[PDB]
Amino acid sequence: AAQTNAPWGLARISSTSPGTSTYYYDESAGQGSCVYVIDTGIEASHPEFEGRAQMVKTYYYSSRDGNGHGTHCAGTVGSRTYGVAKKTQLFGVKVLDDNGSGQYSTIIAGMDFVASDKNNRNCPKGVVASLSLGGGYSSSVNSAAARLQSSGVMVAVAAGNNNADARNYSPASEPSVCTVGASDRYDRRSSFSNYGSVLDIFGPGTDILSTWIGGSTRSISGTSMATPHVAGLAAYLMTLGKTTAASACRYIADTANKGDLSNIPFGTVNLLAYNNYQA
Ligand SMILES: [Ca+2]
Ligand SMILES: [Ca+2]
Repeated sequence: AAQTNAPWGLARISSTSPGTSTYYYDESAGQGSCVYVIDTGIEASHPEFEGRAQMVKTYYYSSRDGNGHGTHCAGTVGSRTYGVAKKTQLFGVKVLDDNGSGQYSTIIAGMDFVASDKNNRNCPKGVVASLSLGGGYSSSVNSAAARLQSSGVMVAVAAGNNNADARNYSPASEPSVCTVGASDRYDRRSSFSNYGSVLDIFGPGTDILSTWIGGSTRSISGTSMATPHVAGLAAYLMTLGKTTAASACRYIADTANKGDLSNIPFGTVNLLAYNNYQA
């Protein structure tokens, strides 16, 4: 299948070179997989989700996304126009408030919730969790992320936006999950993107168009935007049977575009998410 005039990020992950505008993907499009978006919530009623999104848990007074951030990330995972895996099922877990903030205890609870809740869902092709959040180092947060991964969920987390080594941030610094840096449309490391040896992979993160609350769209930038590209790609590859939750991060790195990015510090991987599609 081919989506013409796609957002640049979608086009980039189906090409060996920058500057193309078509997103090429297999029609299966992540059908039968499930992705938990652990964030500010999801505006499930947005037409772009086509009924494939639902809120399953909130830690605040409402389950509504009053911020927009969660809806944007979910859109990059699996909206019709802006998503990587256009037929995946989306589950929202609201651990962040409408200002985009949350306590580590609540974030941990949200991760343990997903590890349990997945056992109650029909996700025959597998389960992914996308975490576009983080803060300073915390061994308890890292431990929660490791548990979620261990339970059989492909965990993707943002590297963070401090232009620093991700080793000092959580859950970014947990080695067992898939830590995602950001790049821009000219194959440069995004100027804000964290780096370091703990990074596994880069995805598009600068100027990413996706869904927003109030049934709208907007373009924003962050490692928050790169993470759902990788989460969506994992769901997509798991549906095709190419990999499993336990090894998807490794498989994505193995099959990535190598050496394409500029402004990568020595010791950081030069690997850009790529779906290897051939018609
Ligand atoms: Ca290339
Ligand atoms: Ca890792």
